[PDB]
Amino acid sequence: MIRLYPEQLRAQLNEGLRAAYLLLGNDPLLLQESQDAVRQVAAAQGFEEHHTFSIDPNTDWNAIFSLCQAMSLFASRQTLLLLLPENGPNAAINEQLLTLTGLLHDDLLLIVRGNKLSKAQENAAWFTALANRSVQVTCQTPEQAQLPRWVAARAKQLNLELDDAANQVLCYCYEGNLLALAQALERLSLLWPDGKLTLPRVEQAVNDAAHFTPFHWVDALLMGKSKRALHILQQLRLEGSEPVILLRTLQRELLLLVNLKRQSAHTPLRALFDKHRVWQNRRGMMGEALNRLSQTQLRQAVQLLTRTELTLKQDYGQSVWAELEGLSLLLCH
Amino acid sequence: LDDWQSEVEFTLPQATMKRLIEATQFSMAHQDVRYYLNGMLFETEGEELRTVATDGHRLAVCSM
Amino acid sequence: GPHMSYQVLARKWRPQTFADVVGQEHVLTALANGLSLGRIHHAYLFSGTRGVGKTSIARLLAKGLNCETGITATPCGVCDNCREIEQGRFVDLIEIDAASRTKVEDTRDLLDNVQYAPARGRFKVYLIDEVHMLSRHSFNALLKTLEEPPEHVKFLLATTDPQKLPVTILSRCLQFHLKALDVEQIRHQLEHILNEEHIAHEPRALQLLARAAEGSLRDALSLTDQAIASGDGQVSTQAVSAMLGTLDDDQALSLVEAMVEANGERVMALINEAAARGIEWEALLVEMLGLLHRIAMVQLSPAALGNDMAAIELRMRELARTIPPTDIQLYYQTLLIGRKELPYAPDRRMGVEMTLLRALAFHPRMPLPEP
Amino acid sequence: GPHMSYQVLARKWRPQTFADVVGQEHVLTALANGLSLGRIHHAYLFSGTRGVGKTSIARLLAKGLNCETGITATPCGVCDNCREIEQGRFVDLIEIDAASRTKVEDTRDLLDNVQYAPARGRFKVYLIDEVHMLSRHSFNALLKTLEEPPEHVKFLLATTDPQKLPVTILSRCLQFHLKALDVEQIRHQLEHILNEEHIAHEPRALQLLARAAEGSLRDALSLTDQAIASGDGQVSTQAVSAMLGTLDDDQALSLVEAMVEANGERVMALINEAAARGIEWEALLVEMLGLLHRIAMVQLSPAALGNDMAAIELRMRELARTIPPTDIQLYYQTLLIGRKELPYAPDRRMGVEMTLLRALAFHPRMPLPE
Amino acid sequence: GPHMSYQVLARKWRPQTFADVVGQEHVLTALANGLSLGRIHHAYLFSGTRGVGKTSIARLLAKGLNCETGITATPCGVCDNCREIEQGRFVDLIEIDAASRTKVEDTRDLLDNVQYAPARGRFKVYLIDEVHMLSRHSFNALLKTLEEPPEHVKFLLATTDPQKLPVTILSRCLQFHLKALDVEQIRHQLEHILNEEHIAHEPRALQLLARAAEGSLRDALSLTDQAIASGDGQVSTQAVSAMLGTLDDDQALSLVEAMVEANGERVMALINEAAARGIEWEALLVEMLGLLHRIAMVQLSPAALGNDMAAIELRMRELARTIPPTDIQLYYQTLLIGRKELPYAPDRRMGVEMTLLRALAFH
Amino acid sequence: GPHMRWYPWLRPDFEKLVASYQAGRGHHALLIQALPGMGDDALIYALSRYLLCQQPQGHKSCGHCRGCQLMQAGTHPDYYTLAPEKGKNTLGVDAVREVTEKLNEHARLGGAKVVWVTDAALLTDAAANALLKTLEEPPAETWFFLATREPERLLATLRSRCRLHYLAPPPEQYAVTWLSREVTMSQDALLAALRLSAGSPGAALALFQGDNWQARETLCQALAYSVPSGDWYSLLAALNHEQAPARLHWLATLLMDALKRHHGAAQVTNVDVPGLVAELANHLSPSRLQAILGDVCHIREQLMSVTGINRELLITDLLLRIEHYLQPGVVLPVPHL
Ligand SMILES: Nc1ncnc2c1ncn2[C@@H]1O[C@H](COP(=O)(O)OP(=O)(O)O)[C@@H](O)[C@H]1O
Ligand SMILES: Nc1ncnc2c1ncn2[C@@H]1O[C@H](COP(=O)(O)OP(=O)(O)O)[C@@H](O)[C@H]1O
Ligand SMILES: Nc1ncnc2c1ncn2[C@@H]1O[C@H](COP(=O)(O)OP(=O)(O)O)[C@@H](O)[C@H]1O
Ligand code: BEF
Ligand code: BEF
Ligand code: BEF
Ligand SMILES: [Mg+2]
Ligand SMILES: [Mg+2]
Ligand SMILES: [Mg+2]
Ligand SMILES: [Zn+2]
Ligand SMILES: [Zn+2]
Ligand SMILES: [Zn+2]
Ligand SMILES: [Zn+2]
Repeated sequence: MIRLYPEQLRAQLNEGLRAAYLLLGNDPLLLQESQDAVRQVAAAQGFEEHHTFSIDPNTDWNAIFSLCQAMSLFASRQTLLLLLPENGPNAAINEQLLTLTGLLHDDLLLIVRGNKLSKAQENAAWFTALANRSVQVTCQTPEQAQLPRWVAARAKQLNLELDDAANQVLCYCYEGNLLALAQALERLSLLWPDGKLTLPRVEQAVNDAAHFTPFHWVDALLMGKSKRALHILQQLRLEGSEPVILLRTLQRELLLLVNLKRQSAHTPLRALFDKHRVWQNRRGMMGEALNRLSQTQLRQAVQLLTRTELTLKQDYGQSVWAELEGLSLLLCH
Repeated sequence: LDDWQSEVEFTLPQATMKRLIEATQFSMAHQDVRYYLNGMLFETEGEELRTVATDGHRLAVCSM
Repeated sequence: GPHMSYQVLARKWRPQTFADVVGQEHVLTALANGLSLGRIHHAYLFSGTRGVGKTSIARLLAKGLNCETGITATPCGVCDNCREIEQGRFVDLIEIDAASRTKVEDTRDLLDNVQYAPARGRFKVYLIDEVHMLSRHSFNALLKTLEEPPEHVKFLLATTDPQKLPVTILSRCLQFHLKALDVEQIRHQLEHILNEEHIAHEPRALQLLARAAEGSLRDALSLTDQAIASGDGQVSTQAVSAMLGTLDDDQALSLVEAMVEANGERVMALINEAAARGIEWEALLVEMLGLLHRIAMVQLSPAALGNDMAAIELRMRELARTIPPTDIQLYYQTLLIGRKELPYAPDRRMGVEMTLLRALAFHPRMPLPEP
Repeated sequence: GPHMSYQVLARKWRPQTFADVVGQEHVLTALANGLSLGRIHHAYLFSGTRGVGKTSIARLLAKGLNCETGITATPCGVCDNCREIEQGRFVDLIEIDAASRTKVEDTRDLLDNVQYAPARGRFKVYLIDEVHMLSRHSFNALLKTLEEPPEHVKFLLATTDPQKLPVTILSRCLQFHLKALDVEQIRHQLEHILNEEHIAHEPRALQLLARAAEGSLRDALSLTDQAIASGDGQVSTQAVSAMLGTLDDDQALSLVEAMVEANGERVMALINEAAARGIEWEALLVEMLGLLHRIAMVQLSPAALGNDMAAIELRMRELARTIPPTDIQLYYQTLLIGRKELPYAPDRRMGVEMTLLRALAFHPRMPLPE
Repeated sequence: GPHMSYQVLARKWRPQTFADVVGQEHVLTALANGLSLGRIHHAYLFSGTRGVGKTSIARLLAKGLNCETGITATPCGVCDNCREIEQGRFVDLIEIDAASRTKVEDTRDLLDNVQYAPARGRFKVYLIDEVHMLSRHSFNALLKTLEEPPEHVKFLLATTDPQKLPVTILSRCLQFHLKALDVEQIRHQLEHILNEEHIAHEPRALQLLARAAEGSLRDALSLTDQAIASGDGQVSTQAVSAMLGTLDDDQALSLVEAMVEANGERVMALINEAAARGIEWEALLVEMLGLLHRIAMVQLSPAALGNDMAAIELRMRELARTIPPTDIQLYYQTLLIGRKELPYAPDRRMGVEMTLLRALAFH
Repeated sequence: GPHMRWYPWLRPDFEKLVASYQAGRGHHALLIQALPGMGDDALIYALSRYLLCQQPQGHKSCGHCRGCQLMQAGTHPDYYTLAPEKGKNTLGVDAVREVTEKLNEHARLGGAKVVWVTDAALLTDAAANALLKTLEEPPAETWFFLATREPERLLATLRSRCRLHYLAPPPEQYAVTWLSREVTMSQDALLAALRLSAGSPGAALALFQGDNWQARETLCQALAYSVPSGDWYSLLAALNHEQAPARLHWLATLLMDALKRHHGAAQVTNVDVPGLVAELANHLSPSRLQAILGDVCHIREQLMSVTGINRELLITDLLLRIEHYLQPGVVLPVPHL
């Protein structure tokens, strides 16, 4: 079975088509781009009828025999699309897919979208019978190491001349989804049709991407800027950001910070920096985060964090924003 | 499983049973709080079969 | 006097021009250059907070996309194409409120419409507002009409709750997020509206209305309309107070002030007034401790106050200035102990009263008299 | 035994003439002024604590609007529509349980039936009681009619907590608030009502019930009918007290005076004679706590004692002069804790006795010698 | 035949007339006088702890209210309506368990029901029990029918705790606080029952059973059934003592005298022995609390000795003499808080060990 | 597992608890109180088999009949079980509602109408109050059963209808002998298992056959480095296995044994780690030790009670607080209120 990457699919589509297509991944930008690229390829090859189905646990046999009846002989050529459940194929569809694999014709072009599946799901017989006939596309979101390179290439296909500072800020503001990178790139291109992405131009927008959760709220505390993170929290409460998510971010990050604080007395800093495999761009702030905030500060911060999470959990919610900004104002000392 | 012996045995014309049920069926409770209402009472005495249905606002009695 | 009774400010002041839209310039410039250049997408979605502009920007986009002058970023607003929308009746524009339309039958009825050519305009516009109430099957139908849009088919979508939508619908459509209107933006737009209507007004009244509306400009206009009707066409901060401050909670500032200042008679009058309104005592103690914590923690950094305390800064700063942290810690200990002791007191009123008395007796500056 | 009597004083003595609404002078003044001057808003929101008259005032105004013609300030004689209003025969008077119409579809159904004005009357009035439990979408649905309704339809919304419901609805037309009735007004109303029914009443019982009623005539009337049931058509002090269960506040006063005076034997005497009186120990502790809060109260102002406390005001003054505030707070803390752990004591009497004995042992001046 | 003619005492000895109710004269008198004089209220709210009689008083009130022989404070008990209401098969007394019927569908059903005529009795009465857990929507829909019902509608509310009622719901109904039954009342009712059912007993076990059940007659009868299930169908002091696992004053005083002198090793050995015999730890703590209370009484006034048993009162007198009141107060407070935290302790034995070892803190 | 497992020391109790039903005087309800894995489940199962069996043999169930043949197939139409679904943890009002609405109908096979609640503490209080009527006054030939680790946490009303039968854990020597016959290792481990589990032999079996024992060993080793160095933070990895309640319980048991070692007591629970006990006594001050033990128990309670609480944050704060307390000059908390 041909496993491909989203950029390399087009060439394959030009060379020859496959009756069955699979789109596995979490990032939906490349999912939809690959889907409609294949669809326009089929339309360029005379495929007219395009059926899509949303397969859920509610979807069942009586939701699939119409599908089977569809692709026998109606007119010219047609295409089919499916939506898979969040956990991948189940036992209910394990037989439906086996039945669907029994009838493959050039009349119908089969398209399947979804996320990553368990290794026992492709181990099923229908997948093995579909190996030579189908092509799978990898559609996960890779790490941030290749993020600047990929976004620079993308902006080149979007005809945008980014600066190094513009690239840095756009990457740093949107490490969540290629949808965010897109919408930012098209917003910038439409605002400035020229294509030169100067840092003063790209910084304006509305704010640093969105009110986000982590980036500047945590970073200012890492460097100790009370005003910055405090205004960020004010904006977060203005837009009604979920306090539980903020607490989860603090829980996942301050624990790593505490791990970093230990061993610093009897081990050089950089050894601790690379022992945890923490990102170097993050290490550049972890340095002064450890230097400024002492062990007593860490203990007090974790204590108030536990008190806050407690009071929040049993449906009290006693001014969660006040205690969050209290955490911030402790971490700024 | 061993069948249960019957203490009330009889045989009826289909017309009689159909008339009784049509006479009282609309008169019995649905999911009502009083558990003993959601049903039909089949009284028998002498040579007469009587059928009673109620929902607290209605009553159908049919004797044949 | 009877101003706006004919046309509520929200309706009366619906922006017919891009210059009439205060704020959202990040979206306005993008829309203008997209219309002028021609980078028009098959679907546009906007995300905002109630009275943010979503219907306004959608209707303006309808004007600019199907005006008699052509696809123009600066609609005339006087042509037949523009005036049809301005009155509200445009044949090729279909405005739908999804709150009352969650069924699949009506969605399929519009699905059939997506195919025919526009009767009068260049393109058919299907504006669906507050789309988050659409059913799952209605969402699937919308996706099916998103994937294969005819040339004359443009979709404008808007909803106050954009994350309720499925992933596919968000992925298919280009999203613009309207920033919640700042208090200054609302105040400036309101001042311009009132000045253009030739009516007397007061500045602090506009500021209070903007603070009360909480970012929604349509709600702000409706609230100011209520003020105009109640004030008989006059905007007075007195009437503004009488309408919003009465429903708003204005307490524990006087309580904390008097308790720190050791005014027993004033705090007794304050507790009597609190009991008169029938308010909750545990919530009162929560408010007291919250204000006390804020006052204490402002001493850590002067920037600790956000715009949430717009009516408190004038008192908050002065109170936090003349106070020692040790006294605040003692007061907080007392109030926490009192809140713990509240449920077992004879009455929650009596309990909070006794806690206030315990605070007053242990007042460092003014200890309670003893015979 | 059998009978056809009773009317439930709550179900009998509701105002229907604007002269029986006791207290709430503000709202009655506003309503009279508006009706006489012909200025009527499109939405009325009566708020306030429970048992005060908001529903009764709503009925009052509704029947004052539609009563054989005539824009009166409520007085309306030989008014048919009024008499069906007070008889439960709905005449353009639509009471709605908002909890049965929380969903936005139900309130949309409420909206679309707004045009049916001419039904043996001029105005059709809507009483969406407990309005604070509507859904947000339902609030928005009714808001459109709220801002500009038909002339003939008047909204009257009743709620307990105005904080809950959205601000926009709060601000729409009006928001009247009914304060809790004072025990003095409750005394007047109970005395008047029991006078109307040729039933004798001891003023001590009236004061007991008035204070036992949390400023709400419906609580006061329920308790008063309970008192009438407990006796035989007569309310008496001892019957009322045995009904409430509250002991002699003088028994508790002697107990706390003994606790101050550090005579454990007298404390034991009082506690055992109170046990023989069959009183609840929790009640004894809470009454002593009330007395302790009162003796702390007199430390700040002499007016702490209510009118009834004129019986024991002198002893209050003496204890306040004698005992410094720190000792009052020590006793209050000791007894408040003791009440907190009373449920876990081996016996309620055992726990109360131990708490008193502890307040004696930790006596600030003269503790129990070792 | 095999249909279990036997019924549990907790239900067989349910009150059947206003003269069969143990205690609560403060509410029986009011109810009977209201029945007789002609003042009957359309909503009665009986509230009290478990096993004190809210349901029974309400059912007797229903029996009286719709008896065909007028409306009397004394139901005849031989008529039809009395018999069905006693059996619970009467159409016009409808039992609604508010835990189930809290959705708006069921409340709407009830409000639909109240608009019609009765079927057999004068009054159609809804016995709603555990009302304090109707969803807020249910209560707000129920306000109208609880305030001004038709002529033949009366409501009887039974609640385990009034606190959870919306206070407005409290205000429209007639509150009856059923007092917890005193130990003397419980022991006398138990004596009368057991003599009636020809069951051998002795007063001591009755006092133990009354003490164990904190003022709940149904609890007293439950413990009676437990005490007759074990011990050849009879009530005896040894049987109830084993059933409760209670301990004599000697062992608890050994614990308190070892702990007051900081004899930690002795205290832990005593706890080990008590665990070996397998006592109930809450019983140990209540016995320690009782002994400390008696010591405090002796300290206050020498008249109130330990004379209920007066077996080892020498030790109590000596301990009172040799310990300041403050130390006894601290010991009582520590043991009491520990008692409060038995359920939260990972184990009962270890919770008592925590409490005792913490009492060992003073020198 | 399959029909669970009978336990040898349970035979007396059942006999007594069947006599009350042989005479016909059996209280319909029954609230069996027994420790987790104690064996109350087998008792309830055997009782129900005797009750719904059409021909009840003397102290046995049937020997041969369809009435309990449908019981063995687990498909009897009267026998109802109330357990939360495998994917959930709270027993909803809906299941008890269905069972109680289907109780009002007659007995299908002409016998009894037996119900069973698998675990009563899991009953939501709304479900308890929906089941209150059914327990207080059931129809004829209707019986009930319930299982609780402790009765005091149950609703004040539900236990008041029921008889609070108790399952005494077997004598210490007998339990040790049974566990030795089942599992083979040193008696110190067995005594630790029994005393830790409050005497539940089934819980000792679960500790051994479960991985936790080795993890328990891990904790010991970790403490063997922590207490001599005042470095407790490194315990985090040991105390986070979704078993924070159980592991915190083991830690509190160790601290209990140390405080016992101060006021030298003949018997302590942890007998497999006497050196650890001695070290814990040596390094830690008694007031600090009691404050730390109180914090450990408090955190275990906070984790056990509130689901959805973050285990990592709680345990991290606990370890930081302990490290703070080991510093001289700190003020320790005391239980109150
Ligand atoms: N950005 C804005 N500029 C000018 N007026 C606005 C703006 N946002 C809201 N409004 C005012 O509110 C009224 C209704 O606006 P609308 O755009 O319909 O809000 P929505 O996002 O909730 O559909 C408009 O008539 C206009 O007066
Ligand atoms: N202001 C008042 N004047 C006269 N009677 C009152 C007043 N307030 C309450 N009541 C008595 O209480 C009964 C019920 O009052 P209601 O208005 O329902 O109080 P609520 O505000 O709690 O609904 C009335 O029938 C009346 O007897
Ligand atoms: N006042 C009482 N007099 C006599 N028996 C009582 C009394 N209270 C409770 N009981 C006993 O308790 C059993 C249950 O009483 P019940 O009235 O159901 O209490 P509840 O108020 O909790 O529903 C009765 O069957 C009766 O044996
Ligand atoms: F029109 Be908006 F969404 F309030
Ligand atoms: F409406 Be009230 F609270 F009785
Ligand atoms: F057991 Be009772 F109904 F409180
Ligand atoms: Mg809109
Ligand atoms: Mg009312
Ligand atoms: Mg009951
Ligand atoms: Zn135009
Ligand atoms: Zn009139
Ligand atoms: Zn009778
Ligand atoms: Zn069998």
